[PDB]
Amino acid sequence: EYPTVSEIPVGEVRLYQIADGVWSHIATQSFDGAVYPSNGLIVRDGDELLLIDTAWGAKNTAALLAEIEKQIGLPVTRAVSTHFHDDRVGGVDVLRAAGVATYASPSTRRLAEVEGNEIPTHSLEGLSSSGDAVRFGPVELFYPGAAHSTDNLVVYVPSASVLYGGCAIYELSRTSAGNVADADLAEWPTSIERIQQHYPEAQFVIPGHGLPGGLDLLKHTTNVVKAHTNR
Ligand SMILES: [Cl-]
Ligand SMILES: [Cl-]
Ligand SMILES: [Mg+2]
Ligand code: NA
Ligand SMILES: [Zn+2]
Ligand SMILES: [Zn+2]
Ligand SMILES: [Zn+2]
Repeated sequence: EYPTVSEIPVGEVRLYQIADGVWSHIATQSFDGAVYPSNGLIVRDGDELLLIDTAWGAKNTAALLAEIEKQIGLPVTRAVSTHFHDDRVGGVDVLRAAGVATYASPSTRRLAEVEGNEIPTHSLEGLSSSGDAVRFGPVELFYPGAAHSTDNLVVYVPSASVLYGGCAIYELSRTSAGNVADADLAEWPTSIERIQQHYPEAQFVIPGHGLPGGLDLLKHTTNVVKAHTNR
């Protein structure tokens, strides 16, 4: 039932329930002359919701908020962006206008400002060194080291054993690298090793784009990154 790129018109947002109190959000966007899906996460936080990542653009993110109200009916009170690119922060202004408290690490906020992307309001402390983890409501935020970007965070939901990798983890159907312009290709395998060592109990793994899977997505991503490094 997990929605794919061909089953989501650009501008629409679909939700998928992964576990009790954990959903992914799926949207699509035109980029480089193709259409790509993108995932984020929604995690129940008592009687509120924590959002992980925008829906890749202002229009998509407004649709995301509407779909959350229609399907779930709890308020989104906080959001975390897992790196500085537009598929993670594009729509932060919509969230802020809607009363959501937006968060990112200091490194993400700075990179967003340099790039000209939207800047989350609040800073997340305790994530400046590889291997750092902090609890943030019902999730753990982990900085594995540089990978897809130098600032990329991953998110673990302890109660549901859900690991959200963002753009640092590839879906299985992606067998060649994605956007690596800002990547640290040399460190990416080591950063994945840190994720594996820190979250070996994860049951569901959600990539930044495409279908969820298990922990096999981690080794798959290393294989693809290494192949790109050698090409
Ligand atoms: Cl705020
Ligand atoms: Cl606040
Ligand atoms: Mg930082
Ligand atoms: Na970008
Ligand atoms: Zn990115
Ligand atoms: Zn605030
Ligand atoms: Zn991406």
